[PDB]
Amino acid sequence: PKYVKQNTLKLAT
Amino acid sequence: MGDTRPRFLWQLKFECHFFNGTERVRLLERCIYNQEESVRFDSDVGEYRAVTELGRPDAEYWNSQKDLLEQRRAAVDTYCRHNYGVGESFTVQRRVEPKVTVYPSKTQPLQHHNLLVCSVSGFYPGSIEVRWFRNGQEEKAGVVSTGLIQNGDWTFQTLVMLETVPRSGEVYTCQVEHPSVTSPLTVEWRA
Amino acid sequence: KVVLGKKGDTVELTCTASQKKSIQFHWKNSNQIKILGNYGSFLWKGPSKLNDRADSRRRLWRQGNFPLIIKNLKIEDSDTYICEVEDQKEEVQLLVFGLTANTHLLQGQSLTLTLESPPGSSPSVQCRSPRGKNIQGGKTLSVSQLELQDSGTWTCTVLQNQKKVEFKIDIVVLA
Amino acid sequence: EEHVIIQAEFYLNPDQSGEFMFDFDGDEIFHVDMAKKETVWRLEEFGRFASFEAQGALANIAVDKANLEIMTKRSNYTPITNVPPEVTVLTNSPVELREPNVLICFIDKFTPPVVNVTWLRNGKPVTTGVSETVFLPREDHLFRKFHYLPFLPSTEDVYDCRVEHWGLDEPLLKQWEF
Repeated sequence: PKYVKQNTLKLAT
Repeated sequence: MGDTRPRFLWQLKFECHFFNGTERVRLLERCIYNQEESVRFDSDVGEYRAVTELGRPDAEYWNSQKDLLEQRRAAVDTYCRHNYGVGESFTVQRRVEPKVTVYPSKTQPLQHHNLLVCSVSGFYPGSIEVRWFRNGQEEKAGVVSTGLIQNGDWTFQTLVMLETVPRSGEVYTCQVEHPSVTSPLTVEWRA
Repeated sequence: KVVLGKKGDTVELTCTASQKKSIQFHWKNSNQIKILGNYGSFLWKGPSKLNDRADSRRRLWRQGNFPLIIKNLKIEDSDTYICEVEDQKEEVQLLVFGLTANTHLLQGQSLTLTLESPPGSSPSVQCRSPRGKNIQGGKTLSVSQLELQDSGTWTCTVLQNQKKVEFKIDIVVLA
Repeated sequence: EEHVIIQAEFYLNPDQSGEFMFDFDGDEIFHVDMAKKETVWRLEEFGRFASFEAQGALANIAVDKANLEIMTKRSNYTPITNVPPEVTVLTNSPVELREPNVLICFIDKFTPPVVNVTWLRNGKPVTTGVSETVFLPREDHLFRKFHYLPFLPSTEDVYDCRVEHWGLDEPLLKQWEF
């Protein structure tokens, strides 16, 4: 059983 | 403490809120600069919304990304429900029985009266009911409580205190009901 | 000692001890029911009409301050509270007010504001229109013949025991 | 509202410190030790029933670092306002002489996530057996943290949890004794 993470999103630049 | 250079903090939080098992799930994604949440994604809303002017650029930019939006919209399942099932056995189903002790308070502002302390500790989950009885009759007035104190190690404690004027022959009872036991736990103190 | 609060908001009732030191204290309502207080460094709460909406500010304890904080205020939370600390009995009377309009106000018609008040209070109300015309009222306050220029944020001030609380309410005048 | 699972991460400058963790109803499930690139379970047995790929945290933290720089600029370099912690010391159970117990130092409501904590026994620092958690998230976006000291209760010993934080003008000592 593996935890899945949400990926960080790069902000507007 | 030293080093007073100004600090800059950025936090990201993905909160999965569950109602009745996994029947209803709400995903809340938030970005916080210093102590200010600037933008978020609320699954009940379906798209990013700036919380402050500072996050406006991001909400607009991310929302323009329809693929990101769809990924975020399916996360209530692929992320939240998935992770809930992953640790359901040692989290949702964790149960540790409380240790219950009763003692009169070593501190007594005024003789004659008294304070009985029912200490309930080392338990999990938080849901619990602690009641005081006098000769088998429930005492509702004169009782105060600390409420739940999270110890940070997957264990809770609480203190439930009864203000009373004990008379020889009386039997006081602290009773605890918690998911870890099928019958209430009781500890008595005889005046 | 009087303190005013607004329905739904939070309010702080102060309690101070002789010296800046954390010591034993507790708060009671006028029925003498214990509300909150400490036990060593524990914070306890007792059964009361304030359910779980009371709290204090731990940080200040070491500074000799043991405030009673009430959140999501209800009109009926109004009462006289007493803090007992080092044989001292500080009393503070709390009065909670609410103020709302009576969504479809048509130009030319009249606007009426209703002020929720706790028993035993004689409040004076003054609302200022967007234009800037300071009105006057009490348990109720009205404005005859509404104009479009009246739409916007009306700033209403409730006066009680030489103290006041401000309510900002937005009106919508049509045509 | 029945249960809440949170994936919380942060990056702090100029310290160049980042954190990645998961918590369940306020308790930490695990976090990623950034220097060892490994998953650290709050309670050992959790790891016997689940897993998490630590490298993923590493990749998210790099993005968080980059994003902090962006926001730092966008805010015209507005720094964080220090919020000093509330500190309380308690035992995890009622104390009985010569019966093993644990002192808990609870540091709450502070930011930024940088703190110095030291357990003192009769004024001298103690380290044997002590432990601590990483920085835990709060709904108001401040942090909480726990430090622990297993001890043997005695009538003469006096303990202190000494805490230092930028929001405090001097070290804050919270005392405890039987």
